[PDB]
Amino acid sequence: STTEEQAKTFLEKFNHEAEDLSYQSSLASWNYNTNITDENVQKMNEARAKWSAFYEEQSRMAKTYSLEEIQNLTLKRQLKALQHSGTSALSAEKSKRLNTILNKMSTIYSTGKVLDPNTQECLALEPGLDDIMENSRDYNRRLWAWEGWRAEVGKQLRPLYEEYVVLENEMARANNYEDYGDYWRGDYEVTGAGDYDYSRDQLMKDVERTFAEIKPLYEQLHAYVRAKLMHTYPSYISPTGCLPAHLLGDMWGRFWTNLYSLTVPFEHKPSIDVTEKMENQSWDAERIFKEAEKFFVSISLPYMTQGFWDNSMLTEPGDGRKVVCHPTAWDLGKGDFRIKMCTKVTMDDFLTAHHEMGHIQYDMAYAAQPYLLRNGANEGFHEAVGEIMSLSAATPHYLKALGLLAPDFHEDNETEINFLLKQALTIVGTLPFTYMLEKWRWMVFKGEIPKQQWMEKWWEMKREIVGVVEPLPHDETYCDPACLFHVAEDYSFIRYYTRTIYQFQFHEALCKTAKHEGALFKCDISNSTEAGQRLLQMLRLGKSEPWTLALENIVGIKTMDVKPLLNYFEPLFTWLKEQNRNSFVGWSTEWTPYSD
Amino acid sequence: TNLCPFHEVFNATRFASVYAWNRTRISNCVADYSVLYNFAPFFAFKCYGVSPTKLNDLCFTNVYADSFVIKGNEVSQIAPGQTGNIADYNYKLPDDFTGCVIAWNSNKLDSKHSGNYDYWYRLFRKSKLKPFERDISTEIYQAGNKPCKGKGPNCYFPLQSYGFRPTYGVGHQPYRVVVLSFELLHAPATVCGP
Ligand SMILES: *[C@@H]1O[C@H](CO)[C@@H](O)[C@H](O)[C@H]1NC(C)=O
Ligand SMILES: *[C@@H]1O[C@H](CO)[C@@H](O)[C@H](O)[C@H]1NC(C)=O
Ligand SMILES: *[C@@H]1O[C@H](CO)[C@@H](O)[C@H](O)[C@H]1NC(C)=O
Ligand SMILES: *[C@@H]1O[C@H](CO)[C@@H](O)[C@H](O)[C@H]1NC(C)=O
Ligand SMILES: *[C@@H]1O[C@H](CO)[C@@H](O)[C@H](O)[C@H]1NC(C)=O
Ligand SMILES: *[C@@H]1O[C@H](CO)[C@@H](O)[C@H](O)[C@H]1NC(C)=O
Ligand SMILES: [Cl-]
Ligand SMILES: [Zn+2]
Repeated sequence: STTEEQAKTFLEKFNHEAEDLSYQSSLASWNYNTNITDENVQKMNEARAKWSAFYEEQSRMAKTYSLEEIQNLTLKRQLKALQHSGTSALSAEKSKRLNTILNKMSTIYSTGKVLDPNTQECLALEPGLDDIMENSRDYNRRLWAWEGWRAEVGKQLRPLYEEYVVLENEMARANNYEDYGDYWRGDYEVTGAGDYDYSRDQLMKDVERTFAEIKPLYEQLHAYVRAKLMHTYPSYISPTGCLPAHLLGDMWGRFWTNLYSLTVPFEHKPSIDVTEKMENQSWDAERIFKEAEKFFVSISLPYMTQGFWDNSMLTEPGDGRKVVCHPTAWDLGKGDFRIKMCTKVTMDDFLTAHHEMGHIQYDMAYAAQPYLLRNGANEGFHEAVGEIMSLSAATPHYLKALGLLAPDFHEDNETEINFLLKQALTIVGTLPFTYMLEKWRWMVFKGEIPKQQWMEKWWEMKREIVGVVEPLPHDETYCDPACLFHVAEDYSFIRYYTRTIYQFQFHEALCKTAKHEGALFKCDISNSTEAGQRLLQMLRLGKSEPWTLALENIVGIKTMDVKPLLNYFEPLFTWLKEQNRNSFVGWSTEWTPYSD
Repeated sequence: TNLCPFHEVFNATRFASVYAWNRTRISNCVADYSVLYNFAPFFAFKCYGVSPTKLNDLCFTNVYADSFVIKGNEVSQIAPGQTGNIADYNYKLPDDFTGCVIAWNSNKLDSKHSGNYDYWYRLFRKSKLKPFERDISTEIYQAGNKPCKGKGPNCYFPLQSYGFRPTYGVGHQPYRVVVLSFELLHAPATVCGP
């Protein structure tokens, strides 16, 4: 007679029918991932159409349930997830305009080709630009290429982005959000939980506090970046001014991983390389995944069920059938989980295998929970839980223990220095850029900046925060940062930040439970089943109760903190603070490479 | 020495789901129990009122075998004094039940690529069940105080579908569960063991 029971019954249904439809859709998605033939394309175009139709119909039916007469928090959040109408809140004309422009970005970004002044060489974003950047060191090629790609991709996608902003602001205002920024902020919203409630701007204040606690680290590491690059290239980089944009190691400054070859401190020490020992013992995909299983058994997590080994593709299926194998694993459910990732005999594959196994363990952990809660407590848990396993497996103590590194070996000083540099430049390089794209999308949807100085303000505070300067001045007729993948296809970016900070929080908590002594980057979670149970205490939780309670279940702190970031790189930062005694710290915003 | 159709109850091809408790009656049989041991590796063999090995020395009046299909969790759910969507709306086992439960997996046999969609179960009835009750109650279920023709606004259909496929991992691979019900009541005992 009361609305609570009616909502519970509707949830029962949504659970069962959504399970059936989603299993169908995701199984056919796997059929894509392996067999990309034209017919199966159709098959789950109809399957995804069916899944979307069921989702829309169920949401429309659920809209009759009021949230003011419901008390059970699980039911609260299930209903709230149901009631996010999204694009359906707008008119049909606006919805079709939105989705057709979405398709237009998809096509343009997937097909953006740049002709060199000799038009012979037709080149794309992938793998052409990736090769050009991460392989060549020439200034002129990098500048010409990236400037041309920007200058043509923007010219097509600028007014499209403007109308995206307009229509997304309209949609957010329709859904009782002040701005589309609040729409992306709504994921961390938790209400009705005493000592655990969190607003939309509280995370903004948290991130600003993280700036206040992190700045000197990134200013300082930027100082070495410019110093080493001017040692390599003296006439192109000022010693006090900011680093120019087209010298950050990758396509858009996101990762500084390719700066290794130019920024290795001691190039004569050998880096940790076990691949040779892979062909020494002739390791294979079955063996590497079995090693991952031995690892995850040593942390008391449950095994891989027979369906895993039986049905998932584990090595490339010859040349007759083409497979796109970006390391991925989605939730079929009912125990039926599976992975495709092309296994080569390397360490990057080992790290990605451990990452995907973290994914799988997390995904099975909440298998018993209902459908609307079978996800990470926030969007940033899954990838962080995946990556902590990779970081744990990356230490040489594990390699010695499993026999993949020669036991007659001792931790070498300048080699582990390079090792810390490896995991440093692959992480901290992403932080300011991800922060900063996210802040600009916040202010874009907020409307604090008008249409006519987007790029100007972008690049000026790019100079003052990240220390990045345009090597070509660009006017308001540009939309350069739109050229990235995720911005081009409407995903958030705090997922990367939450991943990055949460993974170090979890690693700190686990190594504290692991009773590991000494250097913290040498910590391993192995034969530590108490730590495994500690982790599982959060792993089983999913989305049922607020993510901060789950975070406390590992660390005991209701908010994200920078202390693992500071502590992880401490001896590293001592070495560097003793190294900057003869170099400038900080950057000047006035200098640009074409201001002579 | 007339053997009892344990083979023909354990080797069928369409064991009716929980929603048709498919109960077979046992009388004038000899209860060979080596077939109850060698048949299939099994997954659940919890006995409550009868010892699982000191049972051949007993003679019973009647035995009732019910024959369903459930998922992994419901197999452990079937027990005296339990709660959930299968222990309260489709099949309820009395607290004073004395017997054994049998549950062994069947996928190759009952799942099917593309899938099964015949085993149908129930989710919402007006009230609670009584032990050993069949209720095929094809009655568009209602609530919301606007009883309706049904299948619509808060109008639900009692049954549901078991999406069964040959790749589901253990936890919901279609298990085949049959429950053996005895009674130790004074009567002409007809089912004796050798
Ligand atoms: C494999 O690809 C072929 C295309 O020749 C397709 O017919 C078949 O359905 C695919 N199988 C699976 C399991 O996806
Ligand atoms: C709230 O939902 C949970 C999960 O279904 C259930 O265990 C609990 O009894 C519910 N609480 C109330 C008051 O109905
Ligand atoms: C491993 O490499 C090869 C065998 O693949 C051989 O030289 C020897 O067994 C091992 N050691 C070294 C140094 O190569
Ligand atoms: C965990 O214990 C096993 C048991 O022998 C051992 O082989 C392995 O090296 C241990 N791992 C460690 C100590 O990291
Ligand atoms: C680093 O370790 C090496 C061990 O080979 C040692 O000789 C050296 O003194 C240590 N410290 C420095 C600053 O190299
Ligand atoms: C069912 O009967 C057939 C013959 O009718 C037999 O071959 C099969 O083995 C039996 N099933 C089992 C599980 O033994
Ligand atoms: Cl940039
Ligand atoms: Zn991934």
